[PDB]
Amino acid sequence: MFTINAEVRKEQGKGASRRLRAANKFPAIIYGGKEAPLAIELDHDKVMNMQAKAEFYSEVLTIVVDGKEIKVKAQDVQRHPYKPKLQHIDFVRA
Amino acid sequence: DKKSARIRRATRARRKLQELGATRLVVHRTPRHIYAQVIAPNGSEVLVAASTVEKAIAEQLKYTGNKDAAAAVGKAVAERALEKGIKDVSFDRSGFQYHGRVQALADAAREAGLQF
Amino acid sequence: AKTIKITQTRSAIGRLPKHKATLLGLGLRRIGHTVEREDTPAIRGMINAVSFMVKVEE
Amino acid sequence: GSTRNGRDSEAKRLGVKRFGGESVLAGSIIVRQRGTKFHAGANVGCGRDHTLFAKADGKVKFEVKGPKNRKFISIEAE
Amino acid sequence: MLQPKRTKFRKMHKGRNRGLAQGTDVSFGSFGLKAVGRGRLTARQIEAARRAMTRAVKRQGKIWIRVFPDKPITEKPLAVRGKGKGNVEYWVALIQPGKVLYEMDGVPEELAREAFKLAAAKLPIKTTFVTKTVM
RNA sequence: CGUGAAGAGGGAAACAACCCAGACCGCCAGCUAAGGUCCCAAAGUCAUGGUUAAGUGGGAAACGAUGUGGGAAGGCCCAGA
RNA sequence: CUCCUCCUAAAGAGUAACGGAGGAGCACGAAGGUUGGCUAAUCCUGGUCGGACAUCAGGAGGUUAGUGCAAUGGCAUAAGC
RNA sequence: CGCUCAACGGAUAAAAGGUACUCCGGGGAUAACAGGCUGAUACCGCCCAAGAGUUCAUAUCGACGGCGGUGUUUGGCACCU
RNA sequence: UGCCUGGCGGCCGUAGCGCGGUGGUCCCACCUGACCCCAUGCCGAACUCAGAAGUGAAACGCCGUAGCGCCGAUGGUAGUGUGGGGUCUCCCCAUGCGAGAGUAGGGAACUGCCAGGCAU
Ligand SMILES: [K+]
Ligand SMILES: [K+]
Ligand SMILES: [K+]
Ligand SMILES: [K+]
Ligand SMILES: [K+]
Ligand SMILES: [K+]
Ligand SMILES: [K+]
Ligand SMILES: [K+]
Ligand SMILES: [K+]
Ligand SMILES: [K+]
Ligand SMILES: [K+]
Ligand SMILES: [K+]
Ligand SMILES: [K+]
Ligand SMILES: [K+]
Ligand SMILES: [Mg+2]
Ligand SMILES: [Mg+2]
Ligand SMILES: [Mg+2]
Ligand SMILES: [Mg+2]
Ligand SMILES: [Mg+2]
Ligand SMILES: [Mg+2]
Ligand SMILES: [Mg+2]
Ligand SMILES: [Mg+2]
Ligand SMILES: [Mg+2]
Ligand SMILES: [Mg+2]
Ligand SMILES: [Mg+2]
Ligand SMILES: [Mg+2]
Ligand SMILES: [Mg+2]
Ligand SMILES: [Mg+2]
Ligand SMILES: [Mg+2]
Ligand SMILES: [Mg+2]
Ligand SMILES: [Mg+2]
Ligand SMILES: [Mg+2]
Ligand SMILES: [Mg+2]
Ligand SMILES: [Mg+2]
Ligand SMILES: [Mg+2]
Ligand SMILES: [Mg+2]
Ligand SMILES: [Mg+2]
Ligand SMILES: [Mg+2]
Ligand SMILES: [Mg+2]
Ligand SMILES: [Mg+2]
Ligand SMILES: [Mg+2]
Ligand SMILES: [Mg+2]
Ligand SMILES: [Mg+2]
Ligand SMILES: [Mg+2]
Ligand SMILES: [Mg+2]
Ligand SMILES: [Mg+2]
Ligand SMILES: [Mg+2]
Ligand SMILES: [Mg+2]
Ligand SMILES: [Mg+2]
Ligand SMILES: [Mg+2]
Ligand SMILES: [Mg+2]
Ligand SMILES: [Mg+2]
Ligand SMILES: [Mg+2]
Ligand SMILES: [Mg+2]
Repeated sequence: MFTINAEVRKEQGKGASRRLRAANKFPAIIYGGKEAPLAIELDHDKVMNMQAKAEFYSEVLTIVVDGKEIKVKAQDVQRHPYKPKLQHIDFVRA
Repeated sequence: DKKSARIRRATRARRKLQELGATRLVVHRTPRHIYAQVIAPNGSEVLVAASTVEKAIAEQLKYTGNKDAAAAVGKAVAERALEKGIKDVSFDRSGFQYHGRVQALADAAREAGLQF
Repeated sequence: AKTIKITQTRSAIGRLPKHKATLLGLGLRRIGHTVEREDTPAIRGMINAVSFMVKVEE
Repeated sequence: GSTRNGRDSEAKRLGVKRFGGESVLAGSIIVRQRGTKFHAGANVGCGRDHTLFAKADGKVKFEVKGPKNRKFISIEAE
Repeated sequence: MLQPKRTKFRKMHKGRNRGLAQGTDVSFGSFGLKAVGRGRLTARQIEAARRAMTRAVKRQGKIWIRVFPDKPITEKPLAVRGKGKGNVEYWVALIQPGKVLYEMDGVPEELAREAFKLAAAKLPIKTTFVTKTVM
């Protein structure tokens, strides 16, 4: 039942990623299968609240990007070194 | 392993010959047969060759694995090399002792005309 | 062919030697000096090296 | 008090003297080294202190060759 | 008081302490005390905090120390002017933000929080209470 | 690496070495830099939206506290919190 | 207090301190040349005296050995035997 | 071929001390006093609370450790003379 | 033309280990003898010579198989040249360069010259 709304990233790299996290979003990547990887931006507060549930890391999530729905599983998460924040997430296509 | 031991034995002289840019006369010996190749300095092209597994050479020998066969192969490889107009090679014993069949082949090649 | 105008906007006092050499290669002599140069990747690289102290009119 | 340290030896000015692509004359030293960090390739010699030097005029070339991924220096005739 | 049983060398350059920590996850227990600040932790401090923690939990559960004081610190005695490096006097661990310093298991979370607060009161660096995460 | 030394001018109250900037001479012309625009003292008592009530601004730590502004959640609640 | 090796030394060279650590003031007519050959430590198992460790045999292992003497860089085509 | 000329670019073939009886040329390039910078040390506060206090951590002391203030001892430096 | 084998190279783990299977007409290997050429600091073990009864057992080659080794993105993170800034022991902003590790995944090599055997 986990649904996450995402945007396609229009800029990549250190500066753009830091600007995202200063604007209270964070970057993430969807890869796997035969499709090309998709780099996305997520809303930090909503996703941070969702990932508190243990089922976030075991269930099949749905990421809505540009209207299309993609079934994924959380694969890796980079956390802030000491704040309760998220830096990045890997999603693998399910 | 005997083969690995012999390859280790042969490596130093082969590397020296490659550094010198010489045309090699490489000998290979087995209990039943003996083989000779003349190899270009690049190490990957064979100019002439002769062995006891060739019918034209083996038909004139009682046994292909002795000193008489070695001498026949040496003479044949030297004659073919001279026909191609080579005349100047370096002997590569390939880790076999310079002795017996290998030496008989080398002596036959020298007598037939190869300079080494 | 196409040319661009480059003006020096800040002083050269105390800049790195490579930066002073780049200003020399652009032909810039003083604050407010404007020069006209051919638009090539080499010229663009010189501008990039000293971009904090020059301005470009295209 | 005092210290039991305080010693050192003079710097030996080792290293690469001619880099890849440089045109050299025969005899030129290409690298000074302790032992063979670099190995002698075509038209290069290895001296008694393992100095690699040009045996012909040409351009310096570095490459990695062989089963041990070793580094060789050769001279390309120009 | 932790200290290496033996070392290659007696004295170490001062160095610096930049960067973020490695070892930022609760890896052995369920709860952790994590550094938020940057600094040095002396062996005496590590041991004072360990004592405070252990007495708070009444020697129940299990406690891990994730840091070890492997850097020797020298001092020059009083009224000395040069003349060689001073004498090793104590040992420290370098701490960067994010470093998990202690972990606990086998106790309730409220008790672990209390014990860790008592411990943090012994340390020269700001800290925060963390819990194990599944990923 | 930069400046002083061997470098004046403007700023940082005053302050070789910081910031801006390199004084050939004259002008009772003009534009700017750093830094500034209530009076001393040249220029906004300028405009719009907020925050602070401590003269904080205009000296400092672990740590303490219903100071006050903002944000995302959570528990209970007209079946009465 | 001269000489050698490492680090400091900021991935070319060089780079200071009464900075951090170690060595030299020789040895060898073979321990030098060359040709031919060869490959280590350690452990396990079995075996007279013989035992934790002698020599023998097999296996594992793969240079964890070796290098006339410090340390570094090298060394199987061995520079090791 | 002859030098531990080892103070190792080697003053001579050949060399130790005292001066409070002292003297000259110099230096605040360099010590002793006082100032300055610093604040390890010193002194004075504070935080946590093991415990002592019949019970009771906080009447009164406060162990293991943590954070500051002063310029105030012992010192460091060598900036002024 | 294809298959198999031997020799010399290119390349230097996507190519190496392990595990399982498989090959003897030829080739290779083990193999059979040794008075002799030659040899053992003893030993025909090795080296060497003279051979061809036997066997593919070992070795070797080939085939299969991810249990390993090995290779390996995208994204993010670390660092950093230049310019600017802060609460300056450490960091942030603009711009440029951008890892290592880890993840998805790949992966049981490919190839040149000459010679021989078989089929064709
Ligand atoms: K100047
Ligand atoms: K005030
Ligand atoms: K109130
Ligand atoms: K260095
Ligand atoms: K010898
Ligand atoms: K002297
Ligand atoms: K005297
Ligand atoms: K006297
Ligand atoms: K103080
Ligand atoms: K002070
Ligand atoms: K106080
Ligand atoms: K009481
Ligand atoms: K005086
Ligand atoms: K493989
Ligand atoms: Mg940046
Ligand atoms: Mg300036
Ligand atoms: Mg050195
Ligand atoms: Mg450093
Ligand atoms: Mg580190
Ligand atoms: Mg002067
Ligand atoms: Mg000035
Ligand atoms: Mg001034
Ligand atoms: Mg001021
Ligand atoms: Mg003034
Ligand atoms: Mg104006
Ligand atoms: Mg006015
Ligand atoms: Mg107004
Ligand atoms: Mg004030
Ligand atoms: Mg260097
Ligand atoms: Mg450098
Ligand atoms: Mg210098
Ligand atoms: Mg100097
Ligand atoms: Mg020195
Ligand atoms: Mg000594
Ligand atoms: Mg040899
Ligand atoms: Mg001298
Ligand atoms: Mg008297
Ligand atoms: Mg006098
Ligand atoms: Mg004077
Ligand atoms: Mg002075
Ligand atoms: Mg005194
Ligand atoms: Mg004084
Ligand atoms: Mg009290
Ligand atoms: Mg106390
Ligand atoms: Mg005073
Ligand atoms: Mg004083
Ligand atoms: Mg001084
Ligand atoms: Mg004075
Ligand atoms: Mg004065
Ligand atoms: Mg035999
Ligand atoms: Mg078999
Ligand atoms: Mg990347
Ligand atoms: Mg990578
Ligand atoms: Mg295989």
